[PDB]
Amino acid sequence: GRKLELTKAEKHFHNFMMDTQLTKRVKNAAANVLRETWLIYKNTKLVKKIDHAKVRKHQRKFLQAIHQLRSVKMEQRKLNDQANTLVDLAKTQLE
Amino acid sequence: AALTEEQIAEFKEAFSLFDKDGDGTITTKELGTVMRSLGQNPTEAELQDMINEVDADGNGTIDFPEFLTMMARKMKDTDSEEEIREAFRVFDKDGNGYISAAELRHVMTNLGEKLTDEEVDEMIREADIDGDGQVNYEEFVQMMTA
Ligand SMILES: [Ca+2]
Ligand SMILES: [Ca+2]
Repeated sequence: GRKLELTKAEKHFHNFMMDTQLTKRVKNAAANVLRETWLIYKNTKLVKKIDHAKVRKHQRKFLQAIHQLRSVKMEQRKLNDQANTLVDLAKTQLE
Repeated sequence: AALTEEQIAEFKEAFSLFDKDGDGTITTKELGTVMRSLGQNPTEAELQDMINEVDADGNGTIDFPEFLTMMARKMKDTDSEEEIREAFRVFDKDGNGYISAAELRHVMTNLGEKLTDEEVDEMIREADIDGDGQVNYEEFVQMMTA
């Protein structure tokens, strides 16, 4: 029988974006990562004099967007394991 | 991702572990009841998301057709050797890869659902491979997952 094996966890994240909130969150946060990465790079490497307050501002918005993306990624992993819990429970009828 | 007919009758029995009222559909309230009986605490949104990734027709509940279809995409299993080793490591106070037999008896007779002292005797007899009063839990876990 299956013994101590359990359902294998999913590879990439082609799932649970049926949640409209998660996909809205991903795309707003990803766009803001793109936005603040650009603005930080421009304000440190494409200007003659670095305006340090500008850089700090966009560093705050950058870390905010990166961590929003992280929190979506962790929520997707939690949702997948919650679903794998039910799959694993259903699979106990195969014995 | 193609189900044997054997397994179809199997998952119908599984469906009743979930359809707490024989409704023919699984709702979020039943899914929450089941999830909580397995020691988990999903939020209302997490339950709706679980249903929503399976609900083909979009009526907010899971029928046996959508239940049975979603099993077909997750039949692949993998071994749990490393996860079980990590559960043992929880009790490896010195992080030296050993748990004493006395300590394993203390854990198994006091934490979780527990075992009887007789049950623990058989477990330690298997677990203490070298008869030295110490459990090399990676080796013991490897023996049980063989
Ligand atoms: Ca029902
Ligand atoms: Ca449905």
